[PDB]
Amino acid sequence: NARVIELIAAYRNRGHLMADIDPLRLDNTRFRLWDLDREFKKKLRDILSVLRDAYCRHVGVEYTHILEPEQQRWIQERVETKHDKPTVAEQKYILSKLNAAEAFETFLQTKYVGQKRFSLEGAETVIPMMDAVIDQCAEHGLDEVVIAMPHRGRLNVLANIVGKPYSQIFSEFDVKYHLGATGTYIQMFGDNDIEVSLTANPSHLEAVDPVLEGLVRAKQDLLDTGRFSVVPLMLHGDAAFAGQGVVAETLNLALLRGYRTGGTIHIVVNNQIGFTTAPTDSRSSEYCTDVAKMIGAPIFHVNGDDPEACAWVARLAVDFRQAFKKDVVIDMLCYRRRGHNEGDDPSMTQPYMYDVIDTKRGSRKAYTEALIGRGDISMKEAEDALRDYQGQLERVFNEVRELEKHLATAVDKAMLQRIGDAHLALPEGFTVHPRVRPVLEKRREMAYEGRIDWAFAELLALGSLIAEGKLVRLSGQDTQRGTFTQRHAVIVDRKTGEEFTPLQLLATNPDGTPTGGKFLVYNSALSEFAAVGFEYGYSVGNPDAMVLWEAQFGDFVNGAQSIIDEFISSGEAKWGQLSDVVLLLPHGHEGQGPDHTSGRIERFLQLWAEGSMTIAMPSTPANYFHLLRRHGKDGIQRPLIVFTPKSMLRNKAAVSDIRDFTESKFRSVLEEPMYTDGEGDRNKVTRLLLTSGKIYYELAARKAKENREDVAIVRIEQLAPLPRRRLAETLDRYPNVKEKFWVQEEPANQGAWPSFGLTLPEILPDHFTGLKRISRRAMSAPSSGSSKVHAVEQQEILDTAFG
Amino acid sequence: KNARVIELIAAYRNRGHLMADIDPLRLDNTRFRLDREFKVVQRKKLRDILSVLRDAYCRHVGVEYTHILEPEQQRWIQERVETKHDKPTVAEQKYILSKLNAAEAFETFLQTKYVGQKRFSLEGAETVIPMMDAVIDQCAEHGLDEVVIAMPHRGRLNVLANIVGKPYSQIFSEFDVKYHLGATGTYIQMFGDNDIEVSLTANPSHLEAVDPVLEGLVRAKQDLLDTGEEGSDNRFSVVPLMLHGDAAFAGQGVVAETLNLALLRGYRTGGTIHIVVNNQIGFTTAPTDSRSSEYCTDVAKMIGAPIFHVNGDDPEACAWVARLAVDFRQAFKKDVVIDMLCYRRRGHNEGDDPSMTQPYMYDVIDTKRGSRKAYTEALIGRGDISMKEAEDALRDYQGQLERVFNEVRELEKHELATAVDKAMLQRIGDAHLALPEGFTVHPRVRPVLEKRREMAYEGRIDWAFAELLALGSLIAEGKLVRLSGQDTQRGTFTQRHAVIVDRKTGEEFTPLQLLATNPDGTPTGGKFLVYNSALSEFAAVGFEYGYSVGNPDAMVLWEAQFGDFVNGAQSIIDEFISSGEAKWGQLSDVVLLLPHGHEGQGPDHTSGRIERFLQLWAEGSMTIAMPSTPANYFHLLRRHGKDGIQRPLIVFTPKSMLRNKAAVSDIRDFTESKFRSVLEEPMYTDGEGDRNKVTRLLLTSGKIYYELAARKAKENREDVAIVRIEQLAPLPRRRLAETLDRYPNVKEKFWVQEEPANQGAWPSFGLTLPEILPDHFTGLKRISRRAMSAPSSGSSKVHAVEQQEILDTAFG
Ligand SMILES: Cc1ncc(C[n+]2c([C@H](C)O)sc(CCOP(=O)(O)OP(=O)(O)O)c2C)c(N)n1
Ligand SMILES: Cc1ncc(C[n+]2c([C@H](C)O)sc(CCOP(=O)(O)OP(=O)(O)O)c2C)c(N)n1
Ligand SMILES: [Ca+2]
Ligand SMILES: [Ca+2]
Ligand SMILES: [Mg+2]
Ligand SMILES: [Mg+2]
Repeated sequence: NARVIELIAAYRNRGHLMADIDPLRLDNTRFRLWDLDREFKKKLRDILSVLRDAYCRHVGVEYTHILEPEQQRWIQERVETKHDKPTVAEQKYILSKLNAAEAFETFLQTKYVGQKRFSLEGAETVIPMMDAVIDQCAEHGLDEVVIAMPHRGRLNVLANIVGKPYSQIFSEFDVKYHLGATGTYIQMFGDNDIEVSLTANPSHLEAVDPVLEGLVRAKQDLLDTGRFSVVPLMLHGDAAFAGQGVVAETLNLALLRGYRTGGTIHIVVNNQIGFTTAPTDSRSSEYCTDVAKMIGAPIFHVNGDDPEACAWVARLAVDFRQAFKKDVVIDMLCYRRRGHNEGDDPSMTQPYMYDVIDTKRGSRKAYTEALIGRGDISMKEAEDALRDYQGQLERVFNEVRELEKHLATAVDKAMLQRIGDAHLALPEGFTVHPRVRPVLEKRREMAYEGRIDWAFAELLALGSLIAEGKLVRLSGQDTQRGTFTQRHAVIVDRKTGEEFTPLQLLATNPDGTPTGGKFLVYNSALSEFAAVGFEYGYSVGNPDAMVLWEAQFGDFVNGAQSIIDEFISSGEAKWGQLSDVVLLLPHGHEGQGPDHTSGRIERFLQLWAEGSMTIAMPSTPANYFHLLRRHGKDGIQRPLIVFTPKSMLRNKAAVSDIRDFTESKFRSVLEEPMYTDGEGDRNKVTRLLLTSGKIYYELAARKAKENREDVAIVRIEQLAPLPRRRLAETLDRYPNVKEKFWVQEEPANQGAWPSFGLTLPEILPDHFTGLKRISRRAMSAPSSGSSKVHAVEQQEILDTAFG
Repeated sequence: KNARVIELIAAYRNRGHLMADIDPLRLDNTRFRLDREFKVVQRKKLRDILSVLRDAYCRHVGVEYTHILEPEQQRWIQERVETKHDKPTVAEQKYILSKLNAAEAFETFLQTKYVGQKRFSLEGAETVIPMMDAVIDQCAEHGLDEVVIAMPHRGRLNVLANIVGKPYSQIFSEFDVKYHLGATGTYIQMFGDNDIEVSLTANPSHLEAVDPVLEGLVRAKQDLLDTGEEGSDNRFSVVPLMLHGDAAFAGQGVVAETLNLALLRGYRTGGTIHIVVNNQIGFTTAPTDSRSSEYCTDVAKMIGAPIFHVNGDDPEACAWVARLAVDFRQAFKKDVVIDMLCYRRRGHNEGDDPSMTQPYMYDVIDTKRGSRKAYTEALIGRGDISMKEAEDALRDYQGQLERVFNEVRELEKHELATAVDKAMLQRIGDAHLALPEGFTVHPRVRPVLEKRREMAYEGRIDWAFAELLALGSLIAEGKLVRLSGQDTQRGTFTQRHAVIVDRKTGEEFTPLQLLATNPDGTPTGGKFLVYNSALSEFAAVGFEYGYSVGNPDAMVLWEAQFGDFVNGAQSIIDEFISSGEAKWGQLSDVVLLLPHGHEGQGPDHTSGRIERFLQLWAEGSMTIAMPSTPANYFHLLRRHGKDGIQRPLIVFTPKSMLRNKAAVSDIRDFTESKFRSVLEEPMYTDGEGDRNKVTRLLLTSGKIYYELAARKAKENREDVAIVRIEQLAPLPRRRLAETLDRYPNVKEKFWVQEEPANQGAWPSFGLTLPEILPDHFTGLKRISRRAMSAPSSGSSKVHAVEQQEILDTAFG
């Protein structure tokens, strides 16, 4: 009886190593008491039969790694029971899905050339599997299923899952393998319907994974679900799932209050190959899905030649996700019938795999034959299924044949005061930390008396948008408090730890009615790639939301370079996909080293093309306030890249008056206040210094010290698109200028000079011919490691500018 | 009856760690909420079985091992953890105490002497010093050669003084970059007669980015010692010791990517010892906002690594677990993870009052005495040391505190031809046909082998063979050549065949490996290491960079599938490759091969982003090239391997140009030439072309030369000359000036490129060329694709119209 308990556990824990999951059976070595009629606390023979049928057939179940005992028991109870065999109607429906999938693959490989790399041949069982996921989500009465996938079988998914007509898919035939889509799934045997959408993606495998999560979360927030009535269905390749780090980063978001989507259904199209590379060179684990153990997700390894087991596992996966709001991974073992592309004979690199693959008949033929052998379908019914295949193959050829034949951002002072007062409108019994208390009181003072600092200006911009009814999502590393202890968007009760969000009071009107707005502010995980991916995705999911991601320091945003390059900077031109995502990048030379100095302005300026992004480096709190309000209210979906301050947050010269918020607008170009408001004479100016950011204050302090009336400092607040007209009109007001200099803190090969030094004399030749540069010398790093070297270099720039 | 006992044993083994007293702060208040003999074959009283299970799984060590698929590994851990362990000797306890004394004294000095050092404080986590000491001592006990450490900034200088053994005079000299520099030392056993080398690798502030770099460096050192995967012995005598933070370990994707390399034939280092300094905080962020798993180390389950969660206030358990981790790694050549639960005594940096965001954690922390005082007190309670001995431990603490204050005070008072012979070419050609007895060549690979023998003897050498001629000749000269990347053995474009596969057995054959043996039969000292990489960019590039640091005499090449995917490794490019030399004095000779070219395959199969590498470049940091001929690529690789200078090389390599019949080279280009940074048209250097007829000069780089040359030939345009810039960085100023001076009647000059106006070489050349050579490039104009937000159009129809528009503009 003790040997039985240890045997039951052996099947539950390790039974999946004996499971018949590989349709190619490449591993020969894989499968290599007599008192069975004795009753145990059920007869041993009946215990072993249940254990073999549940754990050693076409499904390999991995679940004993799960720490929650209720989750282990849930799987156990559903897997260790005598399952009701599918009805002939359900079997015929699965067969019709295989018929449609294989007829689409036959057409693709016959009608067009160069389509072999998109081939789903050897993996057509993923179509009835995805169909069962979506149908089971419809059965749960859910609202939408959003899909992210690589290029393999994407057009088959468009036709047989999303339900896109052939006329739309094969219109002016590629970019079609990277575009988004929307459709409606209607249940076959049920009375429910569900929305099905496919998100756009680059060729960069797995990069879309966090983008899907953000998009689904934005949709869930709009529907007020999380319920979690919007389901992410994420498809993968076996080599990419095990090798791409973004997979682990996206899994790590699955249960976070700021990023959870109530569980993702993962489908790995495990064709046991990655171009020419064997699994043994692609991963250090038994399974390509072993990374999912990181969050204790249940994993089901299923034989891709058994579409009934695949459909059953898909439905069980949806039920688990609904019950525990956690990720489920389906590892579908299949094969890639043809080579990776046109110039590939896969027996050059994988002779053994492809000698076995050459003897394989399709999943459709195998399933049709297995249904005859089992006596589930008659010869007429098998013949009718073959008619259905031919008819489906004819329809796509025929339908395609017919296709071929044919605003003010200023707020009222009462708005500033309301946001100010909100910082003191504390809940009953709330204990503020003694060091947070002066920050709340100073904000009430600033709101009524002026000298508004950068940190408060940001909250005035965000707070006024929430008051106007906008959803504001703000996140990043330690973003609630702020890296530089300046934000305090969330304050923590000194005795209970209860969080209080002052800006959330602006979601309610003075009369007590909701504005429709909301403030969602989170501390992110220590991720850049997945967090930026998520935020980009969130802005796509809800175009009406104000979405801001904040880097700890701009220097760490290179960890999210694939998102910047493949989605943010180029998604609009490539896919017509629009994003209003904001990236806040703390930037500035202060002597803290090459990883706490630059958000790499030069790289964002290099990526920029007409109307793709807005790139700014504001120097005043009011200009930042108007930049965020213009972004949220301009009705245009364009990413905004902001180079934000660090020490300039506390510079007492970098403060703004209430009138700058109430009676002004965003200024792309800024002159010195002595010329616009003071008694300064523009006609005395012979040298013009053009700059951006905090170095203005150091240049202005030096000018004041030596009383240099012959020098003027002009700031370019909007770096991209270049404010050509505002720039020209500003410089025209200084007629006696004999020399012009672009002054920057960044090395010569960095900052704005590489692009401005080439663009400014071309766009404005009567103004910038002969433009010279004052900067740090060109460097292989964003700065020196020494704060002593930094300090000498900073002084050398100021001395050169006034020499 | 005994079924409730078998179920109890399994429950403690599987889930005991969930009840183990691992948190020294005890923040979770919900966490912790007989005399009959049983068969276990041995007969033990139920009380004795339960006491063994409680001590093993529910004390100060939480053991996670039942997830391991190998039964022998599960049994090994079980046998060592479920035994009545011999308590450490008073001498061993006093030695652990002396390590805590030294660690805490270093920390107290660091906060008192200098300002702005709070962010690198190890207070609340000093137990990592006797833990690291036990790792290194246990590696010395196994007679290993070296322990190579990678870590973030927290406790770095303490590790330098108390682990690496660097003197204070060296540590606080010209006192920051010191928290990022590499170091080397010798660890000498206290209680033994063994010694071991201890080194610390350089790293940026980018947490976890150094993880694959450490692996690459260790692997290079193992290959040099002929230990491990490419060695005669299975000792893997160089041990990676990788330190982490709890928030970074769970959130950074490079962790999973590096763990995925642990057992790969091309990347394994025989197991890494991981130490997570789990201070249960990440700046102001709580674990519940940093991970979706019970533990920060749950990612390590991915490779079935054993995980030990240990209480940082128990340095005995920490030392014991460290020694067990080294023994497991030696027995199974697999990763071990130590999750050391501790706390961060101070705020994250100066000014930070941590009770603002974590009031509860920091009210508990304020009541906590140090790990040192805790261990001194716990030894008194156990009766292991007397009151006098406890007072001497406090005097050893004061003496250590005085020594560092005094030592630093005293410090302040005092302060080649690349051409080969035709016989070399022929030998590499013949090697492609020198097949092992019984080997079956796939019928489609056989002509490639026969064509390479014909190329070596008769010329018209293509790009793919030229690469193997450079690599093969270096191996023949005694150089180690490491080449890897996605499908690099065969080649993405089916052009390489560095490894060929037996049609019947699947056995691999490497033709270039025959060149590691001289014609007499003696070894050359060279070797060819060629691998297919995992589907990773960040970890694979990190690894290859690290490998070139570990063996500066090796030729290390990493090949991107397409240059477009190298942005996945941007942190390595930015933080190590382009800038490691200027920041840390750390040198790398790593080569990046990036398939590049506009051919209508879309924005992710077109560009390796030349403009970004050119933007990163600064005098003497990297070499950036886009060769147009096979012989020039051959001489570029040979120059790089033989220059005696450690500097990264970035090569933009071809795709369709691999099979362009005009892009072939003669034997004389390999045997009687050198690398040419600037190339003229052969009609001027070898033909009957007249340079004086030229009025328009087109400056270009790469495959567009052939299209421009074909158009010139078609219209017989004697008035137009095409000059190629093969070396993009550093700009070949002298060669470029001398070349253009040979065309006196030139009235207009154009930089012609395939890439959009905001991409390619134009953003830097358009600004630098008129400045570096004003008498030659004043008035230089651009012919290119329009500026774009992506590297190209998604349409091959649009690409084709744009390609023709460039050629027509160049000859209009
Ligand atoms: C991040 C990134 N790095 C590399 C590539 C290049 N790349 C591809 C092409 C050439 O673009 S396909 C491919 C192998 C895919 O292996 P898998 O996951 O087993 O799938 P499959 O069997 O369904 O194909 C790679 C490696 C990429 N797309 N993205
Ligand atoms: C990749 C990347 N993204 C962000 C940062 C910024 N950054 C740091 C500074 C300000 O640069 S420290 C830090 C928190 C570290 O948390 P941990 O791992 O729990 O450790 P600890 O408790 O031992 O400190 C972060 C998040 C970084 N360095 N690298
Ligand atoms: Ca907008
Ligand atoms: Ca070199
Ligand atoms: Mg695959
Ligand atoms: Mg930490």
